[PDB]
Amino acid sequence: LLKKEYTGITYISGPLLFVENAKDLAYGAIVDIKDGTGRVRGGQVIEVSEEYAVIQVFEETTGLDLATTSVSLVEDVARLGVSKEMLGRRFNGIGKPIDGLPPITPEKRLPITGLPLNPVARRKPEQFIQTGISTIDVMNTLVRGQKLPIFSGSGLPANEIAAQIARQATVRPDLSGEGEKEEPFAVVFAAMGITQRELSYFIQEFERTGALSRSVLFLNKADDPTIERILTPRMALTVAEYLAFEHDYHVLVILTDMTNYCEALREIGAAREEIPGRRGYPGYMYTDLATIYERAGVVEGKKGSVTQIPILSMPDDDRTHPIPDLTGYITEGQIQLSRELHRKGIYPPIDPLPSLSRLMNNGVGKGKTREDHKQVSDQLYSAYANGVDIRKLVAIIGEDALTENDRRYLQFADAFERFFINQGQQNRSIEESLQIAWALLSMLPQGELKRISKDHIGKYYGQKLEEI
Amino acid sequence: ESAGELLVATARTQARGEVLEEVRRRVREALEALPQKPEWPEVVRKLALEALEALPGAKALVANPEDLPHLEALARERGVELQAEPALRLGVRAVGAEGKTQVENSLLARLDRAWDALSSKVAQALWG
Amino acid sequence: TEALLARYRERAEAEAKAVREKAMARLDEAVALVLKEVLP
Amino acid sequence: IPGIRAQIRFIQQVLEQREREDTFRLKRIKGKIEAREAEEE
Amino acid sequence: PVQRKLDPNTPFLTGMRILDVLFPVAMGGTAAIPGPFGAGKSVTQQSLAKWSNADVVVYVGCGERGNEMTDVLVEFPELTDPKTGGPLMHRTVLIANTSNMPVAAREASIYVGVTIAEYFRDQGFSVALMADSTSRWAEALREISSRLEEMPAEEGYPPYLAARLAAFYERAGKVITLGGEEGAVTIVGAVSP
Amino acid sequence: MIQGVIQKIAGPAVIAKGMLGARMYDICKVGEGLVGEIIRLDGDTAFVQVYEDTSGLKVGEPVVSTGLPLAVELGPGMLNGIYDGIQRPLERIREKTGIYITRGVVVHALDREKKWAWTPMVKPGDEVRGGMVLGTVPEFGFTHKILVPPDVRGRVKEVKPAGEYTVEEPVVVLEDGTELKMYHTWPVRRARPVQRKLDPNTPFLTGMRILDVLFPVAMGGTAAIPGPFGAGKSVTQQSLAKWSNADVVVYVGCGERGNEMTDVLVEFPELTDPKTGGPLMHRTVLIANTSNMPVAAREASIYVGVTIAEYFRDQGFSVALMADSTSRWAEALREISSRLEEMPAEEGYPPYLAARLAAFYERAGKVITLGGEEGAVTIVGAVSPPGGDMSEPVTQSTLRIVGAFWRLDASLAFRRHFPAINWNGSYSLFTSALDPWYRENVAEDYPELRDAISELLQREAGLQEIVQLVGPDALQDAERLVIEVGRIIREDFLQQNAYHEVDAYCSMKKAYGIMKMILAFYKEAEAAIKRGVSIDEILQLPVLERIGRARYVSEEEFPAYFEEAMKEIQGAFKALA
Ligand SMILES: Nc1ncnc2c1ncn2[C@@H]1O[C@H](COP(=O)(O)OP(=O)(O)OP(=O)(O)O)[C@@H](O)[C@H]1O
Ligand SMILES: [Mg+2]
Repeated sequence: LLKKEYTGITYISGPLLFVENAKDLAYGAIVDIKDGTGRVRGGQVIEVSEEYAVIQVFEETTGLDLATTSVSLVEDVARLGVSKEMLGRRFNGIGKPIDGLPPITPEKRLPITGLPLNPVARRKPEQFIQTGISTIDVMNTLVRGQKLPIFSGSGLPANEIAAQIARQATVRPDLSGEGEKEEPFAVVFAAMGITQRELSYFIQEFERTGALSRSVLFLNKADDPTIERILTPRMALTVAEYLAFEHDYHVLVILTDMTNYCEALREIGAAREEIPGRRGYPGYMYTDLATIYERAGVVEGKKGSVTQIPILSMPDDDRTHPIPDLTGYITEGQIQLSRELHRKGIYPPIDPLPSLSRLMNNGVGKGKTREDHKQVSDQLYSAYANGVDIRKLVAIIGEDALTENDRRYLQFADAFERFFINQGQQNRSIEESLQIAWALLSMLPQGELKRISKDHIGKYYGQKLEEI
Repeated sequence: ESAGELLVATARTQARGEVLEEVRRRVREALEALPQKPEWPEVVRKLALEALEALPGAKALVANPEDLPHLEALARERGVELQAEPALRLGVRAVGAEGKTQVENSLLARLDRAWDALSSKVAQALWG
Repeated sequence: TEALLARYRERAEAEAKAVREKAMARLDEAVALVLKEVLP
Repeated sequence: IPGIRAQIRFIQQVLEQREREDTFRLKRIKGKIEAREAEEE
Repeated sequence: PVQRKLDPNTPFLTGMRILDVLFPVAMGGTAAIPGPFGAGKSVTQQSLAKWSNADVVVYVGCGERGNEMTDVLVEFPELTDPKTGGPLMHRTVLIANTSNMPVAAREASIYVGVTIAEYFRDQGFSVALMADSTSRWAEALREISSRLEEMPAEEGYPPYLAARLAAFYERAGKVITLGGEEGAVTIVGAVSP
Repeated sequence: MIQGVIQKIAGPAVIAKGMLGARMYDICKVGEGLVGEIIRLDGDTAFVQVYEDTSGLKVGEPVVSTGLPLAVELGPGMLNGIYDGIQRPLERIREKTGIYITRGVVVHALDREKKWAWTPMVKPGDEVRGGMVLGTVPEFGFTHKILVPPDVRGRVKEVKPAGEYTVEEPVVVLEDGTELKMYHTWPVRRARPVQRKLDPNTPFLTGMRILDVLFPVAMGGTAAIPGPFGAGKSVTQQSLAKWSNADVVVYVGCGERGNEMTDVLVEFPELTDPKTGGPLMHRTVLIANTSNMPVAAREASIYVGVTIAEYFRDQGFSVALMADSTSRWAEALREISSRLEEMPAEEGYPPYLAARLAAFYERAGKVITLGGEEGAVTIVGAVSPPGGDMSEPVTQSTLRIVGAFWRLDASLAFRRHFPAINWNGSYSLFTSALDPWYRENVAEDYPELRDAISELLQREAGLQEIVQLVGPDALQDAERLVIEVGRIIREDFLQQNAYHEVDAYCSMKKAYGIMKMILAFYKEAEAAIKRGVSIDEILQLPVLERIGRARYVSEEEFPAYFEEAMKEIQGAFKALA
């Protein structure tokens, strides 16, 4: 094709510049800015009019001038270019390779914003995922096609939990009873605002256990331009959905820090001078977050699936901050970390009381897992709640007033936080997690387990202490 | 264990990249030999016609001084000013009426634009 | 048994040379095909 | 003490939001008066 | 238009003990259910749509998740209508406009739902209208106003939001239709502060 | 050369007409010529932000654009010097103008009159790439290497012979006509290119036992400290500068108050380099800004300092960079943002404060230079929020990207405990990466000893309620033993005198020996308690004096003392029976 250059530059200030004679530029197009020194920047058309078209520069505008600068059109819609050979590679936030390997050959080029999924074409998520963590596997079961963010703090180890989930994720098709062949499992890992230390830790974690073979990495650093932070989740989700819905893959998408993405969005919106929100964030933040989160799910008639585990840090542990508050309004639950358990040295420090999985009811039961899953989940939740109530009662009126049941529940809660949650680096299976759950459920009398049915009692109520 | 698999994968990737770059270099060198062909005036006139079609109302057309006599006849029929430029090799550029919009039509630019689209075809031709 | 990487290195060399030889068969055809598309 | 701290932070957030809204309205009126004085020619 | 508006004197049985006992709502009344995320607005509205004594149910997914609409589409044809034999999905009309769908269509979704409810009331039935989230409609209004560069009132919302909400909620009530028979519309709207 | 005239003056903002073709962020001379910066272009009009006072200017005065953005001069002559925020030597300014800094004065960062002993290391016809070494110049005991600018390629045509030359002498001429001098310019807002960035697997030895053991920082890492009054921050910083691994130290003031800056300026010249007899200033660069200096200098001082550090590590050294108060720099950034009428994000700060902080802090690291040699930058930036609240946005943004946090506390200094780092609040994230290095170079059991010491301190801190309610004498034998072991740890391992001749610096071996001695004594005391010995008898043993005097023992004579103390520890318990 041919090349068009626009040199009618009229006004440059901050991150914006105006081109006056560019009626041919479509809204939202991607352009290339070239200065007198030969350096080429990137830009996006955020507004087009007869008088001029407003272009937002990706990088800084240093070195631009009204005499020699020229603007050229790249493409009307932002296309990435994807192929099945991207597995095992390592790209930055913009999609260029960063591992030193030569560029890939694109099988197809797709828009990065994607399209909304027709609700008629969707289907209900039904199959569980074994994350290898007892608290997640038993009480907050993760289902294929779910968005399950993890809420963390400043010093809490979110990265370690994310890496552990990536390493230990399995589908367990044999438990489904159908005995079909194992489907391919892939991990798309998008990183935003990541320092060198975190990047090195992630690279070493992926290379140590060989998990990089079935994984694609989108790693955007902290010193990278701001706009690259915006595009990284869209590139990652485009690749994930392409693989899932054109190669029957089961894809797990992990986003390292949505707080950095929200900060970049706020900075860009302030640069464009939109209507402010609750804490300076743009008013359309909910829509922007939805356009990323809603891309996960399962589609009728296809075997692929997309699962998302966003990671974010709550500022000052404030659950009412706009970022976690708006994130919760979209996803199907949340996993919350506890600083008290971190001070106790528990790992992973997941607090089960404020955690919830909305799709757990459909992804567990007979055929999917062992048929006692829901009952034992309810029983452990009730017992832990009673233990916490006893703990709070002790901290006011003393230990003297405890009944034998109360102290039994107290010691059960202590053993629970010492064994069930504090698993360290164990890759506990669903069978092992259920065995441990039954083992400490035997600590209570048979008549005290009101939620569990009589069929499972005796069948599994072996009154056995923990073997670990 | 996975180290050997990664090594063979990167060996195959490097081989594919090297052969694709070899094809690209051969094509680029072949394009450099186009002006020596007898069809050079015809193809450059066609490129100038395409550029002028893509830019309605162009006030001028610029090209190579060697190629200027070739497009002199086309300049008269199209009724626009023409001028020479030594740096504009293997191409022709159209200048808009206001002088702020430019439309460029050159072999190297077309190759750079279409290489990404044609890479898949080249790969499937080389490896079946 | 730490010297098992030699087999993989030899396989990598052999497969690289095999890919080169296989792709060398249609080099001129590929060049002509892409030149036909690039040209008007 | 924690209840008082929560009330204090809530009040601070409310005041900051009101200040930001006032600043945005000031910028809006400045922009619109500039637009009027520019388009009046 | 309607002939006349009557006074509500019969309860809207939601099928839930606490709502039906402590805080009942009469046929033709309006109720609001605000709460933070995870409180259970959608589950409560689905339970209302599955067990209420309304002849026709209109469900409006104004800017909410698509999985919740998929769950309805999958499950409702299996259940049975309590008031009359046959699958429940023949009782329900769905207006689906998910979060990732265009923002400006949420207001149209709300108005289309309320108009369909009014029509089915005019046929003489007792219709229940459920709005999944009106906060998304308010956000769409705010965005459209911000494009117009109008003066915000507070938190960026347009000054006429209250008038729009009042006009939307006033459409409910037990009325005498122009055909000379009784019908009613009940509106239950969720808010997400 | 773009030239224009003043069209409109309003405060520090100057509008110039006829400036078509001016680049976006060039530096301009406004007036007869005050230094400014283009921030906006519109037709033939350019907006200039003048750094200094604009009173007295008139419409129609010339405006000249230099055609380059803000940049620093990198070359010999920077050591032992003091600069302002935009690299203007203060000594020559004082010589020229007196005690005041008159506006419009111009001086050169590098002295153009001094002569240096050139020593070529390249030959004619040799290809040269960006970052290669061209020669050698001695400077206060350092081997200052003249480096090719990173964006220069070519081959050498001629090279001057060894002799005396100034920094403006074109020592090497390339075959394309390019002339290479002893110095070059680099924009302060662009990071210098590197071949590769290495992983943090080597430690940054501070010389303080608490920082070197409990909260380590890797070579090329980032650390942050509070700055409360009365906590002895200045002496800690001076000890760090004296006893660090870094060959070159860069100090940035960035807008501190006048008297504190005066103290810093009068204290370093009196410091002595531990490695020689000369003062420490021969390997130190000072950047000083008072709170009444122009805001642009205060904002650009951080970038100037980090760029100088990047250049010095590109020469192949290890550099420690200390930002004195990033809160003042954040305040200056907020003021500049408010000058542009930008929308504040939270508590008045601009929405891009976190991005700027990350861009500054991410220049640190250990990298392979373009010349193939190893270098690193370690950044220790202090934050001093007003009121000491840690919820202030600058502190929150800083704690999300730093690798270490050494919480200085005034309470510890009040009870005469130094260097007064609170071990309850401090933390570090470089332990896991540094464990193999500790195993290789210190001892195979070093992580176990460190974890044991940390656990003992944690247990001691856990009992503080009871010892405060009922007193120490009401406890059992184990509790009293724990309290006394914690007291011994605090008084003999964490504590350190900076002014002491031999106690000022501690190697890893001495700290390991002290920790092992303390743990062995704790084990012996617990065994004696288990054997029915009274706590008072244990608290009166004579080997405790040997343990207490361990930190005052010379480094070379330490192993014999450690062996004798280890023998006495086992002798004192078993022989008494
Ligand atoms: N009556 C109920 N019985 C059992 N579980 C319930 C009930 N109501 C709510 N829940 C639980 O609460 C979860 C959250 O409910 P729901 O999704 O309806 O909340 P919401 O207020 O609509 O949320 P959002 O703000 O995210 O749209 C459900 O997935 C379910 O597990
Ligand atoms: Mg809901």
